[PDB]
Amino acid sequence: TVPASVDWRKKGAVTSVKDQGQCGSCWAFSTIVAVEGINQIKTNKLVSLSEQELVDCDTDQNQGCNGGLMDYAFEFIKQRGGITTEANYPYEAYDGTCDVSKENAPAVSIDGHENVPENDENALLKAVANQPVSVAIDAGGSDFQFYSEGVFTGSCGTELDHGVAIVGYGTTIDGTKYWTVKNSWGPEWGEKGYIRMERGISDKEGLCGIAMEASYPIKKSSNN
Repeated sequence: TVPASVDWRKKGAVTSVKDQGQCGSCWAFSTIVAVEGINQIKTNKLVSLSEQELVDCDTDQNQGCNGGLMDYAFEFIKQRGGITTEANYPYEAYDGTCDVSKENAPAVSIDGHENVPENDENALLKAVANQPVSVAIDAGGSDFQFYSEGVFTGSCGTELDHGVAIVGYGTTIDGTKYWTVKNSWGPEWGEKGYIRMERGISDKEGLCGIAMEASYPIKKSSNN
């Protein structure tokens, strides 16, 4: 039994829309949206977290401004005992040297992470009903890039190249199912920084491949 609709922004689990600037750190922003979300859901306190810490310190595989993957970032946060706040380690859109002093001041911890069964929007829906979910999509096309309003229905391929996060779902009055996605291109893009993408389409992969690589953090205890 999943609700007809869920809007994590309205429920108070989503921070302001950020802009990653000229640094290929979408993976870090995608990861942080999910962690900021589960944290508020568990502790009832919305805390803005550090994408910069990931860029500078999560280097085993991820490459800071040269790209990375959300799954590796969740692993990093799990292993470091947490991620520090944005205030303590602010985003400067560049490849910085890991500031150990700030990295060792975690503010929010997670127990691990798990993946949503691939190409299954129903499984994805159940996951989103619980918390914001990190997802990868093909954002390399013009239709997606110049999206401004309404429910985006295409056109986009499925070659994954951008990490974002689903912060909700619903159905417009006209009957169009959608996913509410938080992008990292500033509040100036789309609907105040978000994009409503058609949900439950005829392709198992989802629109722009949104159902191909979805994952989320795990947090059982209510403290930090």
